[PDB]
Amino acid sequence: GELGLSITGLGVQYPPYSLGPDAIDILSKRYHPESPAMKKVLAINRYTGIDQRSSIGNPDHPLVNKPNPPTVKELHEVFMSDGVPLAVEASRKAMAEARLVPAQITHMVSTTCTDSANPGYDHYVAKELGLSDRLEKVLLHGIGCSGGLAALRTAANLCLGHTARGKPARILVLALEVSTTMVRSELESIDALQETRIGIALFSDCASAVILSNGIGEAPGKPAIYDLLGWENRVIPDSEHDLGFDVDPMGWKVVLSPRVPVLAKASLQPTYADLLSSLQDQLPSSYQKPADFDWAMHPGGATILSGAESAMGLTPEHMRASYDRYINHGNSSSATIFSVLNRLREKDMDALAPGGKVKEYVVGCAFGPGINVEMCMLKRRMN
Amino acid sequence: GELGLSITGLGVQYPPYSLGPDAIDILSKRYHPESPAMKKVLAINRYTGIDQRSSIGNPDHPLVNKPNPPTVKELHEVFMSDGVPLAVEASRKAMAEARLVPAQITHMVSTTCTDSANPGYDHYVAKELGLSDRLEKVLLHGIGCSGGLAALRTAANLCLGHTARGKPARILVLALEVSTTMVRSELESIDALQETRIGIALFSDCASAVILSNGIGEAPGKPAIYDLLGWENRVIPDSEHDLGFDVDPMGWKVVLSPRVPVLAKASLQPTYADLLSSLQDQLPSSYQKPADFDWAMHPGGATILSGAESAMGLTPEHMRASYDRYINHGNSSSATIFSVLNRLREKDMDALAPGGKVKEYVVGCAFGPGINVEMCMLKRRMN
Repeated sequence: GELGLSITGLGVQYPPYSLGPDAIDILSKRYHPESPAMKKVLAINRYTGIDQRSSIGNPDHPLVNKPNPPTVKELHEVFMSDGVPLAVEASRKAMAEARLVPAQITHMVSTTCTDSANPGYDHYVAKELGLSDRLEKVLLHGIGCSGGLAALRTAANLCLGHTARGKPARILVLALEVSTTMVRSELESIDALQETRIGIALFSDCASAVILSNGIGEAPGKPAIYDLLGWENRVIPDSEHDLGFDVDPMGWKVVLSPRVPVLAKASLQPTYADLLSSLQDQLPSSYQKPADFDWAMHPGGATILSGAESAMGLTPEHMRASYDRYINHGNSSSATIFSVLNRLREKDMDALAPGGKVKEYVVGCAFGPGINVEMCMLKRRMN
Repeated sequence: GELGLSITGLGVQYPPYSLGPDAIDILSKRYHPESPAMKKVLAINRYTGIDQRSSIGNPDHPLVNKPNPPTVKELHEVFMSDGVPLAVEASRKAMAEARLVPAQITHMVSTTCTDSANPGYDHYVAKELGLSDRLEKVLLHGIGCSGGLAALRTAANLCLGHTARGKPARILVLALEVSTTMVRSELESIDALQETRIGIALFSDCASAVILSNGIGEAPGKPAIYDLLGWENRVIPDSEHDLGFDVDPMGWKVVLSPRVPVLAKASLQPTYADLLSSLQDQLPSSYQKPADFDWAMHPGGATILSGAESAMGLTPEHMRASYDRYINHGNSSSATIFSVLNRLREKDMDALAPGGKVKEYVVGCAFGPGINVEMCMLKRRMN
């Protein structure tokens, strides 16, 4: 009946010398001769609908300007020196809005696809935040772009695990991604292979975090931003070779087929229907069809956004925070998700879907490698 | 009070060449001329007390006979090619014992430190097994050796999340590690850097699985192997640099300080006390002191087992299953533990710590990077 799940805090931290413009990889393309496959990447780059890409540094950064592309190990160092502190910060903010002190946190569910370490990057955030030594941690791998909502769903079950025993649960949900440092890697592949490869044109850096509470022993008033009502997750069969992030001495090589937008669009109607199938009577009749909702969509391609607005019959305004993030920060893989949710609850209320009706019910949506599809139903609290 | 969590199946799958003799890495010096630090590792190799060591190949395998060490990309290939069939077989055997049909598996939790992938390797495993499309997967990263027990603990929480919601839960808990393929990477470090580095003398290849059940939708007949009663987990402070696996162009580099065994030893007593105190009211008088239980220790180092014997006041036989796996297979990272538990309930129960006395209660225990400590309490259903 009542799950008692709520996001009680959200925080985002994009790196500062962000906004690597458009002249960006046009400029770093100074490590390769002119070639017609390269030219095409530069061309497509101009109509991704992205204006600025948030990044841990500028096209001048040392790591990006070695005679060679940085090795996977050189990536790990900058992931730590520049990536982690975004993660620490995003968490402080989230914990501040949730009015929680380090000691109250029970689990941590983190994700990333742009690092590999033992101990994982999560250990280090926890360390600096001073979380308990008795904390329960989960670092998700293998999922890339769908990572935010996966971590959220896993946080949910986990919270509920503690609800079973009667224990308060405050799960820090962490996403950190640093992809822009892999520009040189992607530039070599475009040069050597002569395939176009649109990966460099889309990905960016960010960290974001939410606190998920199971409501047991919650601070008086029990004040949350979103309640978490339900979630649906699924894997599209025989679609491994369409989308992926293969390990490499230079980090990870992007895999993307012509089929991805179609499979991504086609998934929405059945997945949506299953989200609502398991939620009837719980929501009012004014929230039945996709347009009755606000849509926290993970962007990661203009084509994916417009794909949705056609398939589900939405306006761009329904995904107003999705566009806002995409245009001004790029596709920050698993970390864009919460970055959208936090943005949605601000001043976006104006550019909003209909005449001017802010929707009480919000559907989170996302996909990534494997082609996993993730979707969740949220209830925004009207102040 | 009654968690109703139970291990209803188990399965282990070692590679074909498994038995890798001690001569292996000695003769694998068709690649380096003798050096001081190298002589010292080949010596330590013969002090580990490991008889045989499990490997997906023999010393002549093509991957480890190239002019250079294989790249991390090349490791992945053979991880897919030779590691996955192991995880599939392991999982198949666990489900068979559990008398479970693919469509019944509601969650999957997997671990590995010897691969990175998108989609991650647990996707290919689910496909091969014909698992559901609405399967919720967790691929754990960053935790090396304590992976087995961490995945158990995580599955435990997941099981209860479903319990809180009145749903059945049947979770495939899986550990796959292929470490012998990194022999050339480590061998090069030993030579190039002239430092000891013992990893190459310890690690091995294995896949192990377990089915954790939440009991809902199960008949009260419910035959099981172990009931899961409780769990403690902790991070030892300021010990990140003692255990680890660093990402490298040629895979992952071992970090293994001489401090490691010492810190392990010193965590045993306190963590056991925390475990027992949450469960003492639930246990009989005859299971109260470390020596009263059987001990599913994760080996990797003989010092851990000898350290545990005196730290807690045990005899080697108290952990007879640990020795059997260490001696005959080496240290298979996160895959060893479930193998220790599988072997434990066989006719290993004839080297019982005291007389004809198999113990009804077994404490599982495992150390890993970050210096993570995992301990759990099992109830062996005595037929």
